[PDB]
Amino acid sequence: RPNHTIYINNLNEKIKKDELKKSLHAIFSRFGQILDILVSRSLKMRGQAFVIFKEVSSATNALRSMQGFPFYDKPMRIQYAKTDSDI
RNA sequence: GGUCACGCACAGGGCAAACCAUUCGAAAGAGUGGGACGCAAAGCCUCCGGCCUAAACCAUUGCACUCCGGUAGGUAGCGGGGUUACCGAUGG
Ligand SMILES: Nc1nc2c(ncn2[C@@H]2O[C@@H]3COP(=O)(O)O[C@H]4[C@@H](O)[C@H](n5cnc6c(=O)[nH]c(N)nc65)O[C@@H]4COP(=O)(O)O[C@H]3[C@H]2O)c(=O)[nH]1
Ligand SMILES: [Mg+2]
Ligand SMILES: [Mg+2]
Ligand SMILES: [Mg+2]
Ligand SMILES: [Mg+2]
Repeated sequence: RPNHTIYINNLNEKIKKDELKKSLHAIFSRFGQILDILVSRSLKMRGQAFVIFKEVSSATNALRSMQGFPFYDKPMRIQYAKTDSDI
């Protein structure tokens, strides 16, 4: 189940792309090295985020310590992602 | 001369990009004033395609690393199409 990238769900869809990036970057940065944060506001990608950590241990700590977290008045739903391509 | 085209001019000229000031706007962008990159319809119109914006509303819980909700607004100086018009190369 565990993975380098975490998949963040049920996000407030009214927050702009670049404010959400910055807000996620300042929150999850303490858990470990963040490679990139994937956020877009298209129909299929609304309310969603992919936070990529350099190591799984930091991602597991990120997933468990902040699951169900109140974020812009919405519960954060964290599960693992399936395949981190990029490069 | 008319009409429909056309732009090698002539002639009166017309408009105004970027930038700046200011107003409106959530934004894209628009108005007004200065200002000219250009423009033979760079006059006018969102009917079709593209591009740009996302405040409100409706819809959407969606696994991405081409891009993509409806809607609403915008660009006519992004094309196409519609419409109106000045000059007239011994002009076609
Ligand atoms: N009266 C008239 N004359 C025409 C027309 N078409 C061509 N000409 C003549 O041909 C010249 C070159 O035209 P252009 O290559 O379209 O190049 C033009 C054009 O791009 C632009 N321009 C000038 N006036 C206008 C205008 O009222 N509307 C537009 N869209 N462009 C203009 O400036 C350039 C130079 O203009 P000019 O010194 O007048 O010089 C013009 C003019 O003498 C027309 O429909 N009516
Ligand atoms: Mg002249
Ligand atoms: Mg002016
Ligand atoms: Mg003409
Ligand atoms: Mg308009």
